[PDB]
Amino acid sequence: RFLKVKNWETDVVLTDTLHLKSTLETGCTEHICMGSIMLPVRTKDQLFPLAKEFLDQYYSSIKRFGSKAHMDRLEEVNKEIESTSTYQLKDTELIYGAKHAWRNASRCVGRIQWSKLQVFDARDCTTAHGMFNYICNHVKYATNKGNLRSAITIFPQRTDGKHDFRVWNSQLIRYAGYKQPDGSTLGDPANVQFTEICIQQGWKAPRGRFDVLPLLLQANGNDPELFQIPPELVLEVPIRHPKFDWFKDLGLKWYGLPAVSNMLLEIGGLEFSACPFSGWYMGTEIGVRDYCDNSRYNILEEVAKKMDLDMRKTSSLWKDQALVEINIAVLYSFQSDKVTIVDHHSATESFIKHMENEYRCRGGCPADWVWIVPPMSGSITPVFHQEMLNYRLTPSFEYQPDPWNTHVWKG
Amino acid sequence: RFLKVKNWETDVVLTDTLHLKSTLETGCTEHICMGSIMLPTKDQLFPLAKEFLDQYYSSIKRFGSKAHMDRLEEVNKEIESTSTYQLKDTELIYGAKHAWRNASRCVGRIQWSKLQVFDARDCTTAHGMFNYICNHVKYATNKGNLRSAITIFPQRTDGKHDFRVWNSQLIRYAGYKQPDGSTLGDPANVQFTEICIQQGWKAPRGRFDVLPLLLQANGNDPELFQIPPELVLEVPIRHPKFDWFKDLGLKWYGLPAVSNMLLEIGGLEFSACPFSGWYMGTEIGVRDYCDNSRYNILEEVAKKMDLDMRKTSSLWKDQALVEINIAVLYSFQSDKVTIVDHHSATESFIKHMENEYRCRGGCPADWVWIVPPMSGSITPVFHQEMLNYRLTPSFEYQPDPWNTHVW
Ligand code: HEM
Ligand code: HEM
Ligand SMILES: C[C@H](O)[C@H](O)[C@H]1CNc2nc(N)[nH]c(=O)c2N1
Ligand SMILES: C[C@H](O)[C@H](O)[C@H]1CNc2nc(N)[nH]c(=O)c2N1
Ligand SMILES: CCSCC(=N)NCCC[C@H](N)C(=O)O
Ligand SMILES: CCSCC(=N)NCCC[C@H](N)C(=O)O
Ligand SMILES: [Zn+2]
Repeated sequence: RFLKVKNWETDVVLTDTLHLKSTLETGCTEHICMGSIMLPVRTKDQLFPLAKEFLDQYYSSIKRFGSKAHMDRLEEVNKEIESTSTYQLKDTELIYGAKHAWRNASRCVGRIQWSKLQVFDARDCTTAHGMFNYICNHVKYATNKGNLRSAITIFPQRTDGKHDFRVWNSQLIRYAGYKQPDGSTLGDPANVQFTEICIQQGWKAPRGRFDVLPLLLQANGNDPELFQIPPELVLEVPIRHPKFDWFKDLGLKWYGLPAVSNMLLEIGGLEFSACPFSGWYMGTEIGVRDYCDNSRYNILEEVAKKMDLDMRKTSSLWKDQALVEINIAVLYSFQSDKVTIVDHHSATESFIKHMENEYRCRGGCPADWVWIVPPMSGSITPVFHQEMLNYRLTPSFEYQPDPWNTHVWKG
Repeated sequence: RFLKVKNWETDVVLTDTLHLKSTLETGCTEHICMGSIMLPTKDQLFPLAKEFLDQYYSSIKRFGSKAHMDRLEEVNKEIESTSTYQLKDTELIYGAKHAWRNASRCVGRIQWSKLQVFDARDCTTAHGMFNYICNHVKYATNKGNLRSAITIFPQRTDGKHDFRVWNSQLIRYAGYKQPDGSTLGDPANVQFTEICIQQGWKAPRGRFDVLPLLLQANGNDPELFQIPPELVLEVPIRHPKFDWFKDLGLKWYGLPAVSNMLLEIGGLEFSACPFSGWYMGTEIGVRDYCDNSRYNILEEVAKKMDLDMRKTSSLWKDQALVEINIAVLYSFQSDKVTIVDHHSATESFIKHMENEYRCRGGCPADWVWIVPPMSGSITPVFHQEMLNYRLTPSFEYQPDPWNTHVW
């Protein structure tokens, strides 16, 4: 069964066969589309199919499908699962697995880079302090003094679900949020809850607008422990505008390294509950969302005021006009400081290229339109005009519940 | 089976129960989401009639009444005897208002109940259609204080006597492929323009030529008519601060009136049912003016503003996009022709969503279409989960007639 996607700017038609390899559900039925819904212990029995399917993919990719080495590996895993109920990935399989989770991440616009990923095998890790050292090295390697490099650190897999490694931070580097007695928020409102947890655990909050949160690290199902990332390892960029000299006086800055730390990596049925990964920002992530969401730093008003726009009526498009200048500022700042960043024209154009290549070479590219289209200027980016097919391939990055909701406290 | 939608900006959660009354299929499976694809007999008719009339009689709070049973019987007798049935005026108006109500791709639905329905089921010729259409245009334009309307021509019979408006909108600009190699006018209309010329239209060959209507009655060959020029309200585009903007020579029409869709009410098919509301500014400024395959004017505007077009990262496209849109709104407001900006329209739709959740148990909405093509996340709909499903009565796409019509 062939499926066709069309681009309404170019009339290019592509044909998807890869969707035939999807197994996981989408959330949609023949009767309902949930395309815009944000979030729509395994047995021996269920594990070996998942192992076998993964190893078959791995062996095809290395052109060793059906080989003695492929067959031995299958039997070895079968027998490992039979006697221990789980199995260990070879290093080569882990790397391949992590690259594929990224390749399959349908909400990621940066996927052209999927093949260049530094994998840090942290499976020998046993303690939170151990995790801290791994994460510091990941932060330093990936930051590379502004010349950012994609990387992922993979801590030991779930066993019985009572021994999970988890990073409680949603990103390795993020700013504290503080709810005040008067209902206002200081810092990042997205991070108030986790900030509170950090404080409760013993962190001494500076209580400013850009405090880098401590890492809250859980090893082997134990209670989590706090660590300050060395500040000299935390690369930040002060935000200024090329023509507006008052912009710097807003006091904005941002960190250079986006590193998602709250997701679950699934490879061959095995579950890697701590697997922080990082790439580099697309400018709109900061300038549109983190700065201009009403539930984030919400700076549209202050900027518009400083620009002396007509704010009496929405139809003067003041919000839209402030928005462009803020994003120009973010891109200008990062580039002036030689910290990697990609604008949304460049990133979406790169993605279209990657996506076509993927159709030719792989028979598809699952893509979530709702997520891939940038949150400003949607239709002047080629992705807006691009029909996409969204479906679930393994290996994959999954969401998982926040740990404070599930963790069994040891004391 | 009962479904939650969350707003991620406000944390308000609504519970959808309306999707269980869902009839048509979506394109999506449990395996694959097609949310971003643009186009994903007597025994058939009687359930469809029953379903609609049950909902109608429920709406005037007379469900299961004698008058309800009587009508079901009447319609049933009529279908068995004539293979079809006719809607009472009341059922037609309610059907039209509700097709708009169910239009999951329309952000303007807070207005759904204020709709003028012109019953044109007594029309028999293309000339009649032309008269009805002019009258719709004039009524809806209303010297710029636009008013929503639909004109409804006779329903499909044996499918060989369809009424069709061949135009995609009542009012559109022509598109011409030139010897040069470029396109003059609106590239989206190039093919339909050729059909006008081949049918006999005398094209003025300009950038903003209003197309002639190509009207088909009773399955006959379509015929050409020019809308009286004095009935087509248009707006010259100027910017409140860039005096040079006028020199681009841009204009647009005030009346957006979609003419190529099919209205389905209670299993009956109204294949000619032009309907109109009024524009959201981004439709013209972002899509019509800046789409690469439309008038594609970003480069020229950016050139006049003296932006650095050396690199994508100066956001010169984005800067010019905002200005082009400020000019559209400003020009329409200055001429007192109804227009709505994307902030105001999306805010309205959110209020409408809440109304429909609390009074109906849901509101089908297509997020891909609802979120404006500019500044998406600074409009509240961007943050609003939406469930998309298909309810009837409905507006539906249908194949262009030049592929269907046997001359
Ligand atoms: C190298 C440059 C990269 C760029 C420019 C990029 C771009 C993006 C953007 C803009 C998002 C959406 C962020 C949001 O809206 O919150 C995203 C999401 C995502 N990316 Fe990337 N990405 C890059 C690298 C990576 C890497 C290295 C991985 C993993 C190895 C990855 C996997 C993912 C996943 C799983 C998501 C979904 C996150 C979520 O759903 O919250 N990306 N990407
Ligand atoms: C009164 C003010 C109205 C506003 C502000 C409005 C807004 C919109 C917008 C922005 C779209 C998307 C159009 C596009 O992107 O091409 C749309 C589509 C649509 N609207 Fe409206 N609309 C209005 C009136 C109406 C009326 C009167 C009807 C029916 C009687 C209607 C039914 C529809 C339908 C069926 C679509 C989908 C058309 C398509 O798929 O191309 N709307 N509307
Ligand atoms: C409700 C809606 O799905 C939600 O706002 C989504 C829309 N698109 C997005 N796209 C990106 N890249 N990131 C997001 O957080 C979201 N949020
Ligand atoms: C492929 C994609 O569905 C297509 O570009 C859609 C996206 N969203 C849209 N939204 C609206 N309102 N109108 C459109 O024409 C489109 N086009
Ligand atoms: C970690 C791989 S994906 C890299 C990326 N470009 N975005 C990650 C999310 C960042 C978030 N939107 C923020 O603005 O903090
Ligand atoms: C007719 C009911 S919906 C009214 C509307 N606001 N738009 C309809 C489509 C117009 C198109 N997007 C254009 O830019 O011409
Ligand atoms: Zn779907």
